[PDB]
Amino acid sequence: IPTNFSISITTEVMPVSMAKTSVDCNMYICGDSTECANLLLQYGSFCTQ
Amino acid sequence: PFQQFGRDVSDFTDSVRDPKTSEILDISPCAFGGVSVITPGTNASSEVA
Repeated sequence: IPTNFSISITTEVMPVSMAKTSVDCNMYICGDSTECANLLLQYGSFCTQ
Repeated sequence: PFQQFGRDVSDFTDSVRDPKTSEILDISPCAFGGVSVITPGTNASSEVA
């Protein structure tokens, strides 16, 4: 049977959020080539999905 | 004095001395992004932001 107590305080770290990233495929795909967009629009909604 | 142009960590052109004179800086990236549409609801009104 214990006779004395010991009040302790522990810590616990848990992530709840991350980096809200947003990549624009208009600049990533077809950076500056104006003729590149004509072929990029041929694929479809890969920049929308 | 020997470096004319300079890249960034992402390997993109960031600044370069003026090749003629004045020894000045150079372009900066333009503005872009994903434009979103805010609508309070077509049943209530037809506003848009």
